[PDB]
Amino acid sequence: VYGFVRACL
Amino acid sequence: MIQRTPKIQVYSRHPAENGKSNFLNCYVSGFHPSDIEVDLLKNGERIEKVEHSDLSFSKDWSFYLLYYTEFTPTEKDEYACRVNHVTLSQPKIVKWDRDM
Amino acid sequence: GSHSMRYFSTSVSRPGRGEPRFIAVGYVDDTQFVRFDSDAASQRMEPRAPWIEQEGPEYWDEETGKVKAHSQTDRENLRIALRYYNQSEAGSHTLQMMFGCDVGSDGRFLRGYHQYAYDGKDYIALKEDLRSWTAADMAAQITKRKWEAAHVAEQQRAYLEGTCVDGLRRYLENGKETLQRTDPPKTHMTHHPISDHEATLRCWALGFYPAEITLTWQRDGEDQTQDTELVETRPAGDGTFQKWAAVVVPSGEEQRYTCHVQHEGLPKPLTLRWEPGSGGGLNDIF
Repeated sequence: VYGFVRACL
Repeated sequence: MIQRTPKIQVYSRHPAENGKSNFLNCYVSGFHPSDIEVDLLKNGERIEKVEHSDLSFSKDWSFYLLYYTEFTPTEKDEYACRVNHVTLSQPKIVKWDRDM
Repeated sequence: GSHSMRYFSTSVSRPGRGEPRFIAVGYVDDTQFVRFDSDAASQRMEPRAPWIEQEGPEYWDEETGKVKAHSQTDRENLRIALRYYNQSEAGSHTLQMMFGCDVGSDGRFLRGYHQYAYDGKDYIALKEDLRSWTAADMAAQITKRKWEAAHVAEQQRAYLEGTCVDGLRRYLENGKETLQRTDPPKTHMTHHPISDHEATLRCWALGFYPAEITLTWQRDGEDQTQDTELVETRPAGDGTFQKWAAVVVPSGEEQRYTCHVQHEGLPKPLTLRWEPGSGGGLNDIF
């Protein structure tokens, strides 16, 4: 199960 | 910017024996950036249909990748790997030695 | 024993040639089971292992949505990094990410990971306590301060400690056949003369899984620590792995050296000598 990667540097 | 030349290992999947189907591998690792040219060669000429693994990487962030093709080892034919990367000046060629 | 799941992503910019390329791969231990390629035809998550086939269309939809989103988010990031480092857009750059978790014999949570790397070096990373970050440079320092404000860490601890481990136990049970496979290594030696007074002893281990393994040269009980050649463990291409270790032996004294092999598939470590009954005695026949 892949995760929720939605953060900006 | 950081760059690492590839490490190359060219070998057969199973202990080679003339007159038997097997797999010719070329494993490149510890390289960065990711783009890299790799060709398997049969008696100097490029082997056409070849396949590679999906790009991945190690704990130290460096990339690795396996290139392979099916083949039949013979007492005569010589097989090798040809790799090119930005860290090289000339494409590097590593011969297939079924012993070492 | 312990097990682990990992997702590795790679995003490379292609100045003057379109969008960056996004490649995402997922492993359970040393077994790849999925992938994603932004330049791929399907444009959807795909299976790379037989036991992940038995999955409803709902899985492939959710997974495709999550990873396809991670493409977008990392494409945006490259842009940001350019501004931070004042780098030209006419240059290619890489953005690597790696996230996942670990478990014990229990199937209990052990450790989590959420990390980033820009141009081959660490950019920002979640510490072991899954509550604070490790910023490499001042560029990351900004990110770290923003991420703290957005509580990115707790959102991620929620996945790692919770969801992550659930999906792993599901794959380990729903994939027992392969994932809990323990293949012992098929050893043997090869003798290669170097000169008129010295020779080389190769020690081989083949078709083993998992990939963790340990070859050790020893002479009369003492380890040939820094006198031993050794290669990276390479994939055989069929799910198993291979590896070899070597030493220059003053020809004549081959029997004094021994090769020791440790691996999860062996009920006990091996000891190999260059003789019949240890890795080279099939030459007394036809």
